[PDB]
Amino acid sequence: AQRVTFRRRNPYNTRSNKIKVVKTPGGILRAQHVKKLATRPKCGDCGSALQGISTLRPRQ
Amino acid sequence: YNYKNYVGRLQSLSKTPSNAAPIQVSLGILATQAAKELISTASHFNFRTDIFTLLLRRICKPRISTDPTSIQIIQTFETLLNEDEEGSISFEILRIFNKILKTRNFNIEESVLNMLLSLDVLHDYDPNTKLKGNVSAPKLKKKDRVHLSKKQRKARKEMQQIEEEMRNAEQAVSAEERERNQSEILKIVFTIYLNILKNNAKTLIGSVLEGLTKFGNMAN
Ligand SMILES: [Zn+2]
Repeated sequence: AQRVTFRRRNPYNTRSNKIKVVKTPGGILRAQHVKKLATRPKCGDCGSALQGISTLRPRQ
Repeated sequence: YNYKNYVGRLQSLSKTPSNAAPIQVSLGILATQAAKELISTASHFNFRTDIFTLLLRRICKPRISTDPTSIQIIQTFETLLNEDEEGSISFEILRIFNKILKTRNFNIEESVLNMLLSLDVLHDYDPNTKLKGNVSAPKLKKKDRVHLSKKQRKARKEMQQIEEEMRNAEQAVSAEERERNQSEILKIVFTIYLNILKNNAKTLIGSVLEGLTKFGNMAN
């Protein structure tokens, strides 16, 4: 029943900033910004997800 | 090169004075039939003028009733003039037709002159005419698409954007050329009709007056 909001400069509901709610060791509900999920690499001929290759961000 | 030689041979064989051996007459008839069949699809090709000239020379003969191909050639010319909307092929045929008529002092058969009645370029229809019921899938369904690379998709977008402007320009050019071809064809047709009237050929008056009534309101 405790209300939380964004922790960064962007105040709008954009795909860039998304919020999860977690209970901290202090006993309170707090917001946490979640990063964009990674995408599986795709085959260059048929476009299906490649098997046995890790799914990470471009720089990871 | 080979098509040029073939068309030249057809034109040479078509010219037969009907006084040689019957074998040569049969050769000329078969050559005329071959040229008539060829022009149904080779009209948008090189050296169409030679085929048009030979076919019209066959048609514009003083006596054509004995020719077993005049019906077919007249039908083909009428179909060509009926299905041509832009007016390019129609003008190309009409120029040769006028050139041949001026040599013969405007002396043909009413039936021959009847081909000018089928000119589509000199016809106007409802802006919202109902075409034939044509049904096709509008777009390929999203779940049934073929995989394309990023470069392939970018090239597809670029070629689509080029094709759209090419289609727009093609429509504009066709619209602006139809009017000029219509004006030139009106000039030629009215000149032919007036020359026929001045010659006062008793067997061509009705067709001429029908042509004036049909195409009179299309002029200035
Ligand atoms: Zn594959």
